[PDB]
Amino acid sequence: VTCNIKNGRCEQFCKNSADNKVVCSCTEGYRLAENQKSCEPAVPFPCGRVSVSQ
Amino acid sequence: VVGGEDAKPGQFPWQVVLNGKVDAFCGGSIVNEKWIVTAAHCVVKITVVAGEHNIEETEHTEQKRNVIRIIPHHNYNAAINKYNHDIALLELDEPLVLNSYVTPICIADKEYTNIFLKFGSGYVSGWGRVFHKGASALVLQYLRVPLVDRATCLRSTKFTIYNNMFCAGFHEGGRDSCQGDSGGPHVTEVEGTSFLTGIISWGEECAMKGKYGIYTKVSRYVNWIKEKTKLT
Ligand code: NA
Repeated sequence: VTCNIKNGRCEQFCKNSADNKVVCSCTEGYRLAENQKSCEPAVPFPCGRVSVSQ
Repeated sequence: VVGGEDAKPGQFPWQVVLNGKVDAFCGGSIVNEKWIVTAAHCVVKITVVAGEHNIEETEHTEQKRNVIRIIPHHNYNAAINKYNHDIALLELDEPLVLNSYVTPICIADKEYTNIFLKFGSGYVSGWGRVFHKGASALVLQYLRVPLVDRATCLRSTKFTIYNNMFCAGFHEGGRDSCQGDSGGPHVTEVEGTSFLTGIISWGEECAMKGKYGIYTKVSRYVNWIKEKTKLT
């Protein structure tokens, strides 16, 4: 489990941490989810997201 | 964009169009409610339109704003080379109202912006010409372009390509950015979230076999973008 393997399973950003663990993170307007890997919107219109029905 | 497809409304909600003496002379991307990032060679009185889809139809998602400040990158010098350090920021007169049609593009740090460019596939969009020396698009066009290796990119043109630029496109031609798309976004989708990886800059002949589109590497400028456009 390292950031160089599948991004540490982080959806957006990964940082290597202590004891062979990783810390995931997200860009502005998102919150790191309870699963510790995913990025969830934390504002009404977060960056880079398509929200109109396609 | 040559060889692209019509976007659906709200498919590229960070895209803006720059209008001047000619409409759709360049593109740009929304950094936040008050700031647009574009190419420095694009930027006279400029009107920015966010929420645009069909440039010949007055729809209901468009937000038009005036530009109050132009910040070309401090290393940009058009007297030396119109296309080196080809990036600029535009401050809008009044903030955009963010919604499903008017949404910023994400901008990662330098390291991740470079990682995302290394994925090798980005989307470009714009209202530029739909053929080399052809008409501009009415409906926003988009196209997925693959990253081209550096040596191939250098062998394709007589002009010097520095390490702050990259090439993208197809060996067979037929699909490329074109005039009027300059300044718009090259974005990489990361698990459903798009990140800005390049600025559409220039080329010699749109979609010509053996030629490629040239783009500004955004990773080199993210710190400058974040500092200049910070709202808090
Ligand atoms: Na329109």
